[PDB]
Amino acid sequence: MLSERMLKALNDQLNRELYSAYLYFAMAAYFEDLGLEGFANWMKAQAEEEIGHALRFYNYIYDRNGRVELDEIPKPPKEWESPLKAFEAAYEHEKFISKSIYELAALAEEEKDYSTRAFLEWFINEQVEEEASVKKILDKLKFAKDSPQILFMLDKELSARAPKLPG
Amino acid sequence: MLSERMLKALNDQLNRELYSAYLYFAMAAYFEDLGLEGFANWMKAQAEEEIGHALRFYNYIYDRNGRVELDEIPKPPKEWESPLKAFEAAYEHEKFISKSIYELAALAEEEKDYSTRAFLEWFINEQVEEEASVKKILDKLKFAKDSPQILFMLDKELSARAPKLPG
Amino acid sequence: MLSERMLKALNDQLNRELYSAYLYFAMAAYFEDLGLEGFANWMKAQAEEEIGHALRFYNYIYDRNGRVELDEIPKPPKEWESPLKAFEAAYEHEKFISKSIYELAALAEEEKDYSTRAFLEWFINEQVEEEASVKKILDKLKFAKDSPQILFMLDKELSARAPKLPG
Amino acid sequence: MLSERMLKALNDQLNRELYSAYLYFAMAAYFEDLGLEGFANWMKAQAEEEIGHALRFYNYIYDRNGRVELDEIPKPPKEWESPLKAFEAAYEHEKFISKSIYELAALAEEEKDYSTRAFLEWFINEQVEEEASVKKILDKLKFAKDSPQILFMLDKELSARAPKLPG
Amino acid sequence: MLSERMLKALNDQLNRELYSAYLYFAMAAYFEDLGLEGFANWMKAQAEEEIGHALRFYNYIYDRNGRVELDEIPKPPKEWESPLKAFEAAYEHEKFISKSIYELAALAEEEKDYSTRAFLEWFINEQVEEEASVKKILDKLKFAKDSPQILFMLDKELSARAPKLPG
Amino acid sequence: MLSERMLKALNDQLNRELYSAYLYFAMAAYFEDLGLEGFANWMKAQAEEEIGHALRFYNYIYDRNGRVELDEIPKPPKEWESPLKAFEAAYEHEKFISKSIYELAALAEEEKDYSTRAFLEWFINEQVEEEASVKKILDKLKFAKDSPQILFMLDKELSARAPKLPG
Ligand SMILES: [Fe+3]
Ligand SMILES: [Fe+3]
Ligand SMILES: [Fe+3]
Ligand SMILES: [Fe+3]
Ligand SMILES: [Fe+3]
Ligand SMILES: [Fe+3]
Ligand SMILES: [Fe+3]
Ligand SMILES: [Fe+3]
Ligand SMILES: [Fe+3]
Ligand SMILES: [Fe+3]
Ligand SMILES: [Fe+3]
Ligand SMILES: [Fe+3]
Ligand SMILES: [Fe+3]
Ligand SMILES: [Fe+3]
Ligand SMILES: [Fe+3]
Ligand SMILES: [Fe+3]
Ligand SMILES: [Fe+3]
Ligand SMILES: [Fe+3]
Repeated sequence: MLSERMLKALNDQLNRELYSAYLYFAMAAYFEDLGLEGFANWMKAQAEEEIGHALRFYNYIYDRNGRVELDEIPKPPKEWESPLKAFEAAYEHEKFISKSIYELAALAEEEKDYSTRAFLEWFINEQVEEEASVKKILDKLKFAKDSPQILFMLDKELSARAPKLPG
Repeated sequence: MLSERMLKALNDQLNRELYSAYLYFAMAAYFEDLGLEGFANWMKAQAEEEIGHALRFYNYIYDRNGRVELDEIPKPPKEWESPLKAFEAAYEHEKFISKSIYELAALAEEEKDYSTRAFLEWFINEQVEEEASVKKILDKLKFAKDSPQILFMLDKELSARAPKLPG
Repeated sequence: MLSERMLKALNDQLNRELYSAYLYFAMAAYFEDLGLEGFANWMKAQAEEEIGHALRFYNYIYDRNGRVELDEIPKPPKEWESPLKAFEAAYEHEKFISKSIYELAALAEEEKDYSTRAFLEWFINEQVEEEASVKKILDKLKFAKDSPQILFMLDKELSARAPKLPG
Repeated sequence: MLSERMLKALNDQLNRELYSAYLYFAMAAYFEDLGLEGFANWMKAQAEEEIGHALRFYNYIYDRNGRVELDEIPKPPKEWESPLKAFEAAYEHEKFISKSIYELAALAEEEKDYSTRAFLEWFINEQVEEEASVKKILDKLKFAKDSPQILFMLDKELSARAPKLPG
Repeated sequence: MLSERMLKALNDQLNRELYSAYLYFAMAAYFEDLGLEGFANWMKAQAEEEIGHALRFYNYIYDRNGRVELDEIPKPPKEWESPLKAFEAAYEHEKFISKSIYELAALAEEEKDYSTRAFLEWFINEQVEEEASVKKILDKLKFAKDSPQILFMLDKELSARAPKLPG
Repeated sequence: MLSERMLKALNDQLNRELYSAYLYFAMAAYFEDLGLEGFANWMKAQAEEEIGHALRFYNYIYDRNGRVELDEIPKPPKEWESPLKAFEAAYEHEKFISKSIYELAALAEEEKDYSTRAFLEWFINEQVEEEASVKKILDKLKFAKDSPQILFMLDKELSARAPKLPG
C-alpha cells in the first residue's frame, strides 16, 4: 500500500530532515565559535526539531507497512560570512525543504495516495511556520546592519529557546 | 590550547559518536520492521544517548576554545540476519568505540594534555557501562536461541527504556 | 512566495471578514432597538468572532511575507423586516463567505499554492460550523412564527453567548 | 449544500460504519466462545469506536442541513477458522473501508464539494491508524504460529483496551 | 444447560434489543431533522441504553456456556407524521418488547430453566420503567397538542438526558 | 429626548471612533510589515480600545432611546514615511478626535442637553490621556532620531501592551 516510488520519496525526505538537523547543528557550532551562545542554543533547538520531523516520516512509513532505509548524511558547510548570511542560508534551506514537500504532495496526488497526501498536510503547515520563524530573525539581522549592540541583544532573546535534550 | 592533532582527534571522536547514533537508529528501523517495538525503542534511546556523547565533545571542544567541524555521516547497514546478530554488531561497535577512547587517551597522555585526558575519564567509565549493558542483552538473546516465547518477553522488558525526544 | 493574485484574494478575504463583523454589529444594533438584548449580544459576540477571522488572514499574509492592505468597509443595511429575516440575511451572508473561501481554495489549486490551500482548510471547516449555528437559530424562528412567547424565550437563550471585549 | 449524489454516499458510509461496529461485535462473540476475553474486549471497544465513526457522519450530514437515513445492517459472519484468520478478515475489512473513504474523497473533489472533502480528511488519517493497529496484532498472531503460550499473553495485553458502555 | 430452543429464543431477544437501539437512533435522526435537539439526544441516550440491554443477553448467554449468533438488523422507519406519533410508535414498540420478554419467561418456566427465568426478572422490571418513561413523555405531547411553545419547553426538558458515548 | 440633530452628531462620533480603530489597525499592518512586532501589538491594542469607545456611544444612544446608524468606514492610509511619522499622524488624529468631542460638548450645552453633556465628560478626560499617551511615545521617537538600537528597545517596551483578543 505504499508504491515502490513513494517509499523512495518518503525515505528520501526522512534523509533530508536529518540533513536539515545536521545543518542546524553546523550552524550552532558556527554561532558557538562567534561566542553568540543564544543563537547557538536556538540552532540546537532547531536541530532537535528536525530530528522530530524525521521521526514523523519514520512513523508514517511504518504505519503504511513500509521499511525505512537510512542514507548517508552529507557533510554540511562549516561556516558563513556573518550571522545574517547563516540565516539567509537557513531561509534558502527551508525554501528548499518546502519544495520537496510540494513535490511529495504532487506525487501523492498523481498516485491517488490519499493517506500520504494527508500525512503531508502537516508538513505543508509546519513549513509555513518554519520559514516565518527563520524569516523573522533574518530581518532583525538585516535591521541590525552595523550594530553589534543589537546583535548582542537578539542573542539574549534567542537564548530563551533551549534544546530539550542535554538535561 | 588544543594542539591541532588533539582538535582533529576530538572532532573525529565527535563524528564517531554521531555515527553510532545513526547506526543505532538504523538498528531501530530493523527491529521496527520485525515488529519488535521494545527493541526498536531501546535503539532510539541508545541513539539519543549517543547524541549526548557527541555533545560532550562539542562542549569540551568549545571550552578549550576549539572549533567543531562536522563531517559526513556514512550510510549505516540496513539489515541483520537476526536480533542476536544486530546485538552482536552493537557489541562489536561499542568495543570499537572503547578502543577509540583508549587511542584518544593515549594521544592526550603523550602530548601531556592533562585537561583532555581528564575529560576522557568520563568516557572510559561510560564505555565500561555501555559494553556491559549491550552484553547483558546479547547474552539474554543467546539464551532465547529458538524461543519466540522469550523474544516476546525480552521485547517487553526492553520497552521500559524509552527515548526522551518525541515528548 | 505569495503570488500577486493570491495576495489580492487574501486581502480581499480579510476585508470580507471585517465587513461581516460590521454587518453583525449592524444586526446587533437592529436587535437592540427591538429591545431584544439577548439577540443583540449574540450578534456582538459574532462580530468579535469575525474580527478574529480577519486576524487569521492578517497573520497568514505576514507569515507568507505578504503585506496587508486595508480597504474601505461598506455601510451595512440598517433594518430588517423581522428577527427571522435578519437571520435569513445572516445565513445567506455566511453561505456567501463560504463561497468566497471555496473560490480561494480554487485559486490556490490553480496556482499550485499548497501552503495557502492548506491554510484555508481551517476556514472551510469553520464555515460548516458558522452555517450550522446560524441555521439552528433560523430554524427555531420559523417554529416560533407568530408567537412572541418563543421569541422572548430565544432571546434569553442567546444571551448566554456574550461578547468578551467590553470586559 | 449537499448534492443528492453526495448525501446518499454519506448515508451509505454511515451504514458501512455501523456494519463495521456489527462486524467486530461478531468477532467479539467469536473470541468469547474461544474463551479469549482479552481479544473479545478489544473487539468490543472497536465496535464502540465504529459507532463513533457513524456518529461523525450523522453529525456532518445534519450540519449540512441534510437528512440521515438508516439502511438495514446485514448479518455478519459467525465464525473464522482461527484468531489469525479473524484478524485477517478485520484487516481485509479495514482496507475496504479505506477504499470506500477514498472513493468518497474522489467524489467530493469531482463535485467541488470542499466542505465534505475537509470532513473526510479526518477519516483518511484515522484509517491509517486503524489499519496499522490491526496489522500489529495480525503480525503478532503470525509470530505465534503454533504457540498457545503467546496467544495467551496476547490475550492478556489486548485486555488493557476496554469498552466504555458497561460503565 | 441451554436447550437449542432457549439459545435460539435468547439470541432472538438479543437481536430485538439491537433493533430497538437502531429504531431509537432512527427517531433520533427524525427529531434532529425537525430541529428538536432535546428530543434527539433523549433518543440517542435510549439507543445506548438498548445496546446495554443487548449486552446483558450476550453476557447471560456466555454465562450458560452458550454461543451468541448475530442476525441482520432490519431497516427501521425513516419517518413519523409528528413527534406525538413517534412517541406512540415508541410506546407500542416497548409493549412489543415487553410481550416478547413474557413469552421468554413463560418458555423458561415451562422448560423448568430456573437460571434463565431468573435472568429475565431484571427485564420484567426494566420494561415497567421503560413503558412508564415513554408514556409520561407521550402524554405530555398530547397536553402540548397545538402548542409549539410547549413542545419547545419539553425539548429543553429532555436535553438533560444526554448520550454517554460521544465523550 | 435626543434631538434629531444630536442623534446625528452622536452617530457620527460613533463612526469616527470606529474609523480610529481602523486607522490604528492600518498602523499595525504598517509596523508589522517593518517587523516591529511590539509597535504592531500596541497599535492592535489601541485599535481595540477604540472599538470600546464606539460601544460607549452605542450604549448611550440606546439609553436615550435613539437608534444607532452605521456608516461606511473609509480606507485608511497604507503607509507612513517612518515610525515617528505614524506617531505624528496618530497624535494629529487624536487631536482631531478631541476637537470633535468639544464640538459635541458645545452642542449639548447650547441645546441645554444635560444628559448628553455629562456622558461626554468621560471622553473629555479620556482624550487627555489618549493624547498624552501618544505624545510620550512620539517624543521618545524624536529622541531616537538616527538610532535603530533605541527603536529596538522601544519596540520591546511597547510589546507589554498586548491586545486582548488573540486569546
Ligand atoms: Fe523539517
Ligand atoms: Fe525545518
Ligand atoms: Fe517549527
Ligand atoms: Fe558513545
Ligand atoms: Fe556508546
Ligand atoms: Fe550508557
Ligand atoms: Fe468569518
Ligand atoms: Fe462568519
Ligand atoms: Fe464560529
Ligand atoms: Fe470506521
Ligand atoms: Fe475502522
Ligand atoms: Fe481508531
Ligand atoms: Fe430493551
Ligand atoms: Fe427498551
Ligand atoms: Fe430504562
Ligand atoms: Fe477614541
Ligand atoms: Fe482615541
Ligand atoms: Fe486610553
